[PDB]
Order: sequence, then structure tokens, then C-alpha cells
Amino acid sequence: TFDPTELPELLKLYYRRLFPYSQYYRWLNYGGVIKNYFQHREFSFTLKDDIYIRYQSFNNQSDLEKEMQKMNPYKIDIGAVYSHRPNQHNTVKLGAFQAQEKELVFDIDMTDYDDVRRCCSSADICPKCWTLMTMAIRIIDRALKEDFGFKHRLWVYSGRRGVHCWVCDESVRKLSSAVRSGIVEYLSLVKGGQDVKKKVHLSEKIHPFIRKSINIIKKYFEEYALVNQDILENKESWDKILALVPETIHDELQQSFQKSHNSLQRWEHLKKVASRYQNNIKNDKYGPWLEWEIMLQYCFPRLDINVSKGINHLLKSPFSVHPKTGRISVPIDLQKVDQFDPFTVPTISFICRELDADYKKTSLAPYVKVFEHFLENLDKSR
Ligand SMILES: Nc1ncnc2c1ncn2[C@@H]1O[C@H](COP(=O)(O)OP(=O)(O)OP(=O)(O)O)[C@@H](O)[C@H]1O
Ligand SMILES: [Mn+2]
Ligand SMILES: [Mn+2]
Ligand SMILES: [Zn+2]
Repeated sequence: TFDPTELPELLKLYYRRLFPYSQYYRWLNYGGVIKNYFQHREFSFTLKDDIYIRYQSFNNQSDLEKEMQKMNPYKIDIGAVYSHRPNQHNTVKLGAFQAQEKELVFDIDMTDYDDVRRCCSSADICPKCWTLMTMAIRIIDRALKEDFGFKHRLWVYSGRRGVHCWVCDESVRKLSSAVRSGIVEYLSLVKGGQDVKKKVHLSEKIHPFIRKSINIIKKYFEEYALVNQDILENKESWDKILALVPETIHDELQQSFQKSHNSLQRWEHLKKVASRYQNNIKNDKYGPWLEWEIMLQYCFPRLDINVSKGINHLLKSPFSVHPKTGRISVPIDLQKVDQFDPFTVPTISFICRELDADYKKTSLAPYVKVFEHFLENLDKSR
């Protein structure tokens, strides 16, 4: 949390000497190969007192610099590319102003993991629970890269409680809401709200996406689940895991749990016991489906779904400030995803302090270098 009276004086300087305007324009101009592509983009500025304006568009980079430095917006959201100039949508015939293109986006909030987190809750995050986002980035990014063939993926720290992903392949920017829904369904395993206890069910045959995602989780599960969260510490915690396991084997576990001493041994026990449960009496097929359902329910990414369906849904811009923490929405170095510390992310107050002691003078520089690598990969593919 932050004290929000300093923000305006900090924002003035940030938009004057620190915001990477050139790289930003390179990005949303996309080479200038399509006409009106930057000029038909919706921007949404949030000002002081949570007053926000929509359908703000601009002619060129300089126009953007000017109006941003004139409003010093608390928060900047990117929208869709529309049929006409967003800032002229009243002069257009009703029914002819329609969203046409936007990147495929993903919003991941840690709040959706409160049911499986024990250290933090609500908007809080700590190094112990942050591994979820790491695995989230690992799982989704892999599927985005290999199962769908998307080459241009930008991962961004949302500034507080999770991360964002912008997918910018030219054909992906054209996808309708229908295809985006289908993509989210392909990527989702944790179903059900607070109403249901067991939120993951696996079919008898395993789809490669599930096997590969499980294998990703099997890299982190020891460190995250059995040590940092201690999901099997005592009865208070392990009864939450038994709630999603068949009851005919509960007794044997509770016994074997009390006689055990820590979460490692209890997990090894649960594995053996689940690999001996018979789901179907016809066949003598046994497997780790319950083990896998547990690991998925506790570690698999939960996506904010309605963020990805809408073509015209707004998402916080990269390098925009989060007005409730002061943190800058910085890109995530994928080659160092495990090393990403959300607590080393520069705040606006902090880099303005660094500057007075251009953006490459500050701790924002390596993040801009990440953004430029993403942009140069966009340039090569053209
Ligand atoms: N009233 C609104 N109108 C339009 N878009 C909205 C509105 N409220 C939120 N959004 C969009 O929803 C997106 C994601 O919601 P969310 O609360 O998760 O924000 P965030 O930027 O991801 O920050 P956080 O790290 O807290 O998740 C935002 O980037 C914003 O663009
Ligand atoms: Mn978010
Ligand atoms: Mn959200
Ligand atoms: Zn935590």
C-alpha cells in the first residue's frame, strides 16, 4: 500500500523523463504496415479520485506524449483497435463503430488462490506464495508457445497481486471473442466457485497439455506445497486436502498422517494410497488421478476468464503505474522467470529518487531492455 498524495508530482516527472515513449509507440504502431492502426486504438486514462475517461486515441507518438504529460494519468489502460478513431465515436453512425482487433490478453490475480494459500490473503503476496505465478507463467506460456504456436508473448507484472500476458501475433490480434473463449477453455482445469470443494476432475486418458502442466508443477511442488505452505502440517490443513479425496480411504490416511511427522512423508503416503484406490470396479485400472487432481487444484493457474473473452476489454498498460502500490507494471524477463522478485520492482517514488541523485539512469532500465527485446522480435517477424 502507498500514500497517494505524492503521486501527481511523481507522475509529472515520470511522464516527462522516464516513460519509454519511443518503445511504446514502436509496440502499438506495429511497424505502421496497417493504416490507422495506432490512430484507431482506444486508451483509457484514470485520473485522481478514480475518475477515468475512455475512447482516448492519438495521431502519433508526439500527440501521445503531449496528452499524457498534460493529464499525468494515474493509470493507463490499453483497449482495442476500432473501426474508426475512438475519440470520434459520437460522429459515427450508430452500429458502425465496432472493435476490430486487440491482442489476446491474460490477467492472473493471486486473490483467486486464497482457497489454497495459507500465508497471505486478498491482495497480499509474499515470496512463499509467489511461486504460483512463476508456475502460472511456465504453464500458460508453454502452452501458448508450443500448443498454439504464438511467438510474441509479453509478460508483465500487474503491479500488485499477479501478472499479465499480451499476445501480439498479427493473426491473434484478429481473433474474435469466440476463438478467445475456446482458448481459455483449452487452458482451464480449475472449475467451480466457492460452492464446490473439488475443483479439478481428470478424464481417464490424459491430454498432453495436462501431462506437461503436471510435469511443470512436479518441479516446484516439493518447495512450494510441502515446505513453504505446509499444506499437510496438521489436521487443520490436511482435512482441507481430504475434502477432495474419496471418503472410503479417509480413515487410512488420517491414521497414517498422525503417525507421520511432516508434510513430505504424508504426501508420499497419500500418493501410495491414491494409486491403490479403485475408481471403477469393472477394470483394475489404478493411477495417480487423485494425486494429480490435488496438485492441479493447488498449483494450476486460475485465469480471470472474462478478461480474455472480450475484444474491447481494457487492460493496464505496460509501464503504467499501479496507483495502490506505486509499483510500475514492468515486463517479466522470461529467461529469468524463477528469479523474478515482485518486491524488487521499482516504485515511481523510488526511480524518481534515483533520477535526482532519461530512463537508463534508473532501475527501470533492465525492464525496458526486456521490452525492447520483445519489440525486436516483433520487428524481425515482419
Ligand atoms: N471499471 C473498469 N472499466 C474497464 N476496465 C476495467 C475496469 N476495472 C478494471 N478494468 C480493467 O481490468 C484489468 C485487470 O483488473 P485488475 O483489478 O486485476 O487490475 P490489474 O491491473 O491486473 O491490477 P492487480 O495487480 O491488482 O490485479 C485492469 O488492467 C483494467 O484495465
Ligand atoms: Mn490483475
Ligand atoms: Mn482480474
Ligand atoms: Zn503469501
